[PDB]
Amino acid sequence: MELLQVLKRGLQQVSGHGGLRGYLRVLFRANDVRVGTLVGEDKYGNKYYEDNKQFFGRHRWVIYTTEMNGKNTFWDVDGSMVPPEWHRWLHCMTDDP
Amino acid sequence: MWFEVLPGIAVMGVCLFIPGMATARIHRFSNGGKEKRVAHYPYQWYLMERDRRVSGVNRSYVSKGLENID
Amino acid sequence: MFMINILMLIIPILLAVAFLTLVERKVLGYMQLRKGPNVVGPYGLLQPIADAIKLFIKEPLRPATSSASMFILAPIMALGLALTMWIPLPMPYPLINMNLGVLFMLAMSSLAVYSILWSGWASNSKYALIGALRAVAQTISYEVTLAIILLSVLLMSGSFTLSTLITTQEQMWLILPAWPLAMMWFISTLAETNRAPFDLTEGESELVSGFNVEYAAGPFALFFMAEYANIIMMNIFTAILFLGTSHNPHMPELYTINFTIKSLLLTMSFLWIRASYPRFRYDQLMHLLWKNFLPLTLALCMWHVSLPILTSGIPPQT
Amino acid sequence: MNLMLALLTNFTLATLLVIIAFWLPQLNVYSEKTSPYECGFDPMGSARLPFSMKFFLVAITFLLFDLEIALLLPLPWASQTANLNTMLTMALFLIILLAVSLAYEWTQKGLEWTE
Amino acid sequence: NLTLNFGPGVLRLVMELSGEMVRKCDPHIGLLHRGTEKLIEYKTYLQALPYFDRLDYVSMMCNEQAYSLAVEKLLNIRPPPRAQWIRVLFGEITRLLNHIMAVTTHALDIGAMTPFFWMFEEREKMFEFYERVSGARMHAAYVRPGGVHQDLPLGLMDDIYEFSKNFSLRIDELEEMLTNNRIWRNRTVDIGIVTAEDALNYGFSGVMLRGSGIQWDLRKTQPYDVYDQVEFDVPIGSRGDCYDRYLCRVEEMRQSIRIISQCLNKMPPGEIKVDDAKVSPPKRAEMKTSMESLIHHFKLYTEGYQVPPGATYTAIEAPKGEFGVYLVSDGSSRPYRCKIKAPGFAHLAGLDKMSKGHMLADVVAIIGTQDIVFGEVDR
Amino acid sequence: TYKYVNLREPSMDMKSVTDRAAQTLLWTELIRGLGMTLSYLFREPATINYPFEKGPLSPRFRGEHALRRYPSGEERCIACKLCEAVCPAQAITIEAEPRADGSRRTTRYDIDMTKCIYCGFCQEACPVDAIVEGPNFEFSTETHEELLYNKEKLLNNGDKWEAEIAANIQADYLYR
Amino acid sequence: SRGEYVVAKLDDLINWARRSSLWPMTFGLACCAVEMMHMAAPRYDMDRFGVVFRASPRQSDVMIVAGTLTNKMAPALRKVYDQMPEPRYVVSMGSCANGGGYYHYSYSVVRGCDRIVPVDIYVPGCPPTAEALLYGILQLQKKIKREKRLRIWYRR
Ligand code: SF4
Ligand code: SF4
Ligand code: SF4
Repeated sequence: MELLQVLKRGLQQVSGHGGLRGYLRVLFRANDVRVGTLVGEDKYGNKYYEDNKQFFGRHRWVIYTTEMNGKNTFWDVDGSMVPPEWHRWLHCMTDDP
Repeated sequence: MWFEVLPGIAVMGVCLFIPGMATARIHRFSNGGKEKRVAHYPYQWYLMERDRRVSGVNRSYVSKGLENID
Repeated sequence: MFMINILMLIIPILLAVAFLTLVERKVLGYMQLRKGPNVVGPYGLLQPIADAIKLFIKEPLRPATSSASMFILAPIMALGLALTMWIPLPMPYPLINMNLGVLFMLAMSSLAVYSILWSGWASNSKYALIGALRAVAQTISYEVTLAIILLSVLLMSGSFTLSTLITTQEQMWLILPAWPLAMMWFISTLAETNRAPFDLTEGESELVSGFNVEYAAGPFALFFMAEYANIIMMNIFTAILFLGTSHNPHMPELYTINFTIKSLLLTMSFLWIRASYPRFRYDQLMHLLWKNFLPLTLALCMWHVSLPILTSGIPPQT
Repeated sequence: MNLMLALLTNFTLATLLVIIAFWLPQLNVYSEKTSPYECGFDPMGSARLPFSMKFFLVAITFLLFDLEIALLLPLPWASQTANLNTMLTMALFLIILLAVSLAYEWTQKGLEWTE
Repeated sequence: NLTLNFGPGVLRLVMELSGEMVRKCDPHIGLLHRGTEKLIEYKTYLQALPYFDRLDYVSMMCNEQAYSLAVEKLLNIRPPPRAQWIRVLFGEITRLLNHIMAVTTHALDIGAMTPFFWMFEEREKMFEFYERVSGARMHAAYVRPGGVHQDLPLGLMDDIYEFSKNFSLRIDELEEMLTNNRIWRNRTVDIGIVTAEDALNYGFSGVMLRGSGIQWDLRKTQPYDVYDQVEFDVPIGSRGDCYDRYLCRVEEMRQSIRIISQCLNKMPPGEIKVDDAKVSPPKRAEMKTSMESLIHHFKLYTEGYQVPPGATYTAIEAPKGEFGVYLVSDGSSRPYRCKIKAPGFAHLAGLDKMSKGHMLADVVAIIGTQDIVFGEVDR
Repeated sequence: TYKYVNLREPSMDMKSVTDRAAQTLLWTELIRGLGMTLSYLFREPATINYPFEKGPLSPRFRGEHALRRYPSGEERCIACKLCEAVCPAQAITIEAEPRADGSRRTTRYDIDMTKCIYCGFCQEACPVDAIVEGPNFEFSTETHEELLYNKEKLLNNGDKWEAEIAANIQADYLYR
Repeated sequence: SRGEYVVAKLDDLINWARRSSLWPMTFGLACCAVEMMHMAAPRYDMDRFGVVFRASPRQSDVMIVAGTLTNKMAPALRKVYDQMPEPRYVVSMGSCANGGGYYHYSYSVVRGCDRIVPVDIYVPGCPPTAEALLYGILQLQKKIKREKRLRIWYRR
């Protein structure tokens, strides 16, 4: 029965991203298909999530925007795209977004 | 997680299944839907050649039954 | 139609080798509390393709003072023989149905030692010649046991035909009456294919270099391809020999599915072992063969020559 | 013929993968490259590897053990004879002599790697 | 015979081989010689502190402690008790960092590659304790003559307790892979035997002494800081070989959890650097309101405190063995001479003797069992 | 106090001897080491998803340098050169002169980021919290010349990381 | 066709392979090498980006100079660099290999490995965090992705 529950989380992740297209978009951009709570969004398009069921280190992540200052960042993401005010939250230097 | 290793195994498993399936299917295609004849000893080869002379056509996998004896 | 059959053997073999590298890198990682390739393609399914293209558009550096003819011969012989050992395998129907299939496998396997010797001879390094003479000495030593263990099993099967091992094991696997041989056979295949803990030349990196450490680019990829094809081939041999599958002439696909599953579980046991044990010293793996395995294999060869006679269980010649 | 086709294809393909390996890429060679790897240092002598006697003994021992195996290969066929008492005696005689041969190299320090 | 050249820290072994055996082993060092002992003569005492994080770069805070004890001895001052308990706490978290590196790299050299990865997720968590007290994962520069730089942040001892409560199981998994493994015992038992009298005469220290049965540990014979207010046992070997020393290092990692368990419960309150503003800088909030505290902050960070003239050899039980500094002073703000006694320098000098009558594959096992880092051998 | 790691004598009763013979011939301890690597296969891996996840840091982290300002926009640095005197790697160069308004400010302020040992002594010595090490650790470059910062480069870092730098100082200045 | 289109797509393919299968050859020289090991440890797992843990000079594509380069060691480093098959990139890790670092003024230290070999990425720090080195490697992959080897050949 618990095994049957596993295959239901793996299905509701496809819906958690808005369907099959969104599921594939985040699979080919971030290599990860988890779904977490949305903490906020920044002026450049970055979206930040969290999931406290995950172990320390994987409990916060950012899905980078596809455009930033005129650069097509659909594939070319980079850790320096995180703005400072969110840079403190992502690196777990504070608990307050 | 550990099940993210299966997709690599599934691809590798299929690649090892194809050679055995293709050989099985190609043998039946070329021998009228039957197994290929195994002739490891001369007596088996003498019967295969005789089958080739009995079918009329030069195919040792064409079998003539009681209909051919009158 | 036969020429189509060859291409349905060679091409799927290489694809299996290319994706055995991914499976090895991910099974190793998860036993090490990490993931492995998951970026290049979904779950790293494109990682094998990236490596192959990378190696074949690199500079194929051949040393100036190297014997060019032998430098090229070694990788050709290694890969050529690797694919030749797949033609008689009954999966369940061989491409070439040999009456002496088992004996043909031994002969081609013993020829592969030349690729190791030519590679170390043609490089003019003497850092790679010592590794070659060490690898050559390890491979010839551990094929004495393979020839005797294989002979002992054929005394319950009755012939050299590989398709007959499917009939010997039509009621029961041979691993039950021959697990002493299976244990020594399994470790012998590790020592033949230079796998850990018997990998003193491929990647020892203990004040010792490999025999093909002078190769680069495409020529290196050919040594690697042959090495991994033989790994898969040796575990297919172990499945047919000791874990035989049942053959239904009307559903040959059932044999292939079950036969493939056992071959994968045996190939994943080469990755499992590499992650668990340290590597032997050179003298210690020589003492393992000459002082432990060979004395027991000779005793068990005497035992398996007289057991059929003393129980009235001699198999049929044909 | 089916066997000669299989061998020709196996070695023909392996040769194509070598020509495309030595011709497709873009080469650039000079003196420092195309030298023996060593370990980042210069060679310490213009002499080849000294001959080692112990490596020669393993090779010769394997050859003589290999030849004794050649006589053991037809045992599967030999168990079908009517002279089983004769056949079984010579089978064990050969394997025992192969053991006596090993028992000699062992007790004369032929299987040792310490100088 | 076959004179080969092995190597490319980085070592250059020039070994003479007669077959598999090793005839003479000649270590050529200096591939990582940087002139540290001459650069310290141009620095003040505070400016020379980061140089000691880079000698044995697996045991950073133990090297710092030895230098502070020497300067504190020539300064004739005493760090406060809370500083001392912090230094024992982080002196033993550092012993765990070194033994994991020393045991799993030793195993990595001889083919065992999996334990390296298990215990480097334990080093990674300990690096977060370094980062949370000093801001740097490796080269903290946190222990200074007079005490420590800053106090522990609130909520750090909880995470050291949570970590140390699971670390005994991690060792047990490591011992499952190695201790009873026949392949691992054949590589270590009766390899690199050293007699007690040879160990003493060759200048060995640490496990190289205790693997041979000598009962000597500076934490118990010449205690420093508060090592006489904590209880631990000293592992002792019997064979004197690589296997016994390997066990000695796995048992020390167990005795450090014992010591850490006590440093957490017995941590006292108070200041974390000596209340003497001519040696340790004042608090920043009094540097900005007191006239004297601005004068001393100015002088301590430009000229530095003056050490009275004298010379001292001060040694501690570093994870790799006795680590000491012979520090000469002429009365000024800069040391006149700083000889660094690196334990690996004496051990690597005994490689040739320990390798007598062994194969070439045992020389790798011998170098690992001495736990050689060429930051300190070459300085 | 001491303890013996390896001072044991195996028992020589036929029960124990047979146990060791079974171990030698049946590879029991080897097959017990396979179990430990099988269990790790079924544990969740410890890998984070970089660059979409970042390893935890702390307010005290020593990263890239930055010159700060007062809330009014005036520069905090008053060319005292304490940071230049204590830098153990001699990676700071400073020149100064009276400004047009008569204030004490710098004309040259260089940090050679390939000499710097990223030690923190410059932010300890500074009496006005002008030079700090922000939390940035992702500033690698394709040329050596790009890692030789001058005053213009350092003030841009301060004007770029002040939202985060000010917060980190707030969370740690009571420990200093 | 236009010819340019085919060359543009072939450039993408070969660039993709080269940046997706980087095999480094670590010259672990000093403390910076411990952080390089922590980039292979479970938390970061550079093997997942296609970066194998270790290789030999003949099968390596990128050299990571991580540590102080002494005068006694410089000739050894150059000979290993010359024997790497091309394309070959160099990553300089840490202050010691960048410009000499703490030992810049020493009599026995080479002031930056760039005096001996051409460098592609300079990773700052003493030592750089295992995340900084990972950021440096990913920056090198983008640099390979921008290469235009075949376009420039077509316009020769
Ligand atoms: S961090 Fe240390 S080395 Fe770097 S500039 Fe500041 S004082 Fe100098
Ligand atoms: S210590 Fe501060 S105020 Fe003085 S020169 Fe340096 S940055 Fe400016
Ligand atoms: S840059 Fe720093 S950490 Fe790296 S080798 Fe030099 S001193 Fe050590």
